[PDB]
Amino acid sequence: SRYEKWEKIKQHYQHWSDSLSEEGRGLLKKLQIPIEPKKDDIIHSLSQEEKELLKRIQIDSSLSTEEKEFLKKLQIDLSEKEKEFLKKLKLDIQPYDINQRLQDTGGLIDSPSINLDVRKQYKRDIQNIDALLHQSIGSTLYNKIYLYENMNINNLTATLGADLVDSTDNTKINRGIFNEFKKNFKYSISSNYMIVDINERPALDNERLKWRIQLSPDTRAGYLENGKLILQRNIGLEIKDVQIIKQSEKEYIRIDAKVVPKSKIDTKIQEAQLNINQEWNKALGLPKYTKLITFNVHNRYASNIVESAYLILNEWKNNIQSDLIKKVTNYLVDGNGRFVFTDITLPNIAEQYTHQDEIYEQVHSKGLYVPESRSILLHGPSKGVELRNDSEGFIHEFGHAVDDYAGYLLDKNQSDLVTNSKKFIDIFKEEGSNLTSYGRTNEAEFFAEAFRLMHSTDHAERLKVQKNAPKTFQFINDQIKFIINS
Ligand SMILES: Cc1cc(S(=O)(=O)N(CC(C)C)[C@@H](C(=O)NO)C(C)C)ccc1F
Ligand SMILES: [Zn+2]
Repeated sequence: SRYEKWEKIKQHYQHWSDSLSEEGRGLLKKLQIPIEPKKDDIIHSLSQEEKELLKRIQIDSSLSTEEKEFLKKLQIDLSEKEKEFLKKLKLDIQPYDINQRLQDTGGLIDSPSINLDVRKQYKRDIQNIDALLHQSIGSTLYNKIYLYENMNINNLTATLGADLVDSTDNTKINRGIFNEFKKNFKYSISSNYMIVDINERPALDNERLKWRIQLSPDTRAGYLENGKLILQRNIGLEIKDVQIIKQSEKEYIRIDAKVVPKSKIDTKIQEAQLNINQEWNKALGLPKYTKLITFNVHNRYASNIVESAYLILNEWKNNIQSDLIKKVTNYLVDGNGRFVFTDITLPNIAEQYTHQDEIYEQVHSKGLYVPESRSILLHGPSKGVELRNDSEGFIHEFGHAVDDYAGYLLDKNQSDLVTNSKKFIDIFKEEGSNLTSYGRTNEAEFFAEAFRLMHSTDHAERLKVQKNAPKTFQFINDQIKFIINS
């Protein structure tokens, strides 16, 4: 029975439940219900000058959907002063969310991406919760019960989430896309505390993923009221089957998964990382043991992050001249650079935060190039600006590395980016608004966008650059030939 199964699991944890202190209970509640910031408290902290800016800021021009929405709620009550202001206010509007801190950091909670005092608070709570979850599901119950988790598609990757629901009929799933999603999804990792239902729960808004999970005998867990279980963090899941199913006259994605030791999955990730480095060290003429490609993977869409990297690098190789690729990559390797493919947020990537002490200067986005570490960083799960796919965004980031190397060759001592040279600056104030909306941001991003579009698979997109921005077009080709001939 649905009910009998519930009472049985509750009984198994009954002693554990009664044994909880009020402090333990409050901790579990805080984990389930994050402490939101009070808009009252925020606005009261702002000066008079400041208060006014928020109302005048066009907020949707940047920040994440949640943050821009919350700020709008404050509004009723970008210039260089406007970005710097938001970059600081962003630090004050974050909810205290234990599961989110664990997900964002992939469990590396010492990452200096948040205020030291709050960082330690998260750490204490996490360590105490780990201590609460000490009783395993056991050898009797584990193969007699299923546990369930409804999930938003956008949580794994917001790229597929955009068009995975059939645009024609929203009650059905896009078959082709589903087949790709299914073929690259073989294993999953939970770095935070999964909160699962004992009995399957009817889907709510944007819950088209319905996980069915079998635990292992030694999977630690704790009963939560109203028929739920909290599972220990740091577990692995093997994807046993992905199917399209029909529930109450509508289609969903069944995900069957079995809990396995996380270390077993990390083994597969490190093997894959070893493999992809072997293949590309050869193809690029690098020393066999060069560490170039990093899989920084800790979350629920783990395997696709790995598989996506292979395709991204392949597109990168198919659309950019071999000599340019070899020249620039060797330069990055000379600076111990990396191609980092990850599902944790970029402020928690060492190749960024090592060179950025100020948290308000740390950036989370779909992609980044960090000159100080000669590294390209690509975040799988998130959505890009305006961008067709991750392959193109990678080419964009590689554009930044191209900018980097070109300016270096110009002046090997006190190196700079060519987009800081007087020639491109003037080119930019002329042709800076002739390409993508994001190309307008600055010289660097304009260069990178132009570089990207000049290497698009679509013919039309590369002539556009040659058409709408011929000076930029020629300038880039000049840098390319200059680099190759170096
Ligand atoms: C799709 C995708 C999206 C981005 S992005 O984060 O939106 N982006 C701009 C983007 C047009 C290329 C970032 C960027 O410039 N990185 O260096 C900005 C937001 C700092 C990065 C990689 C990608 F593959
Ligand atoms: Zn960029």
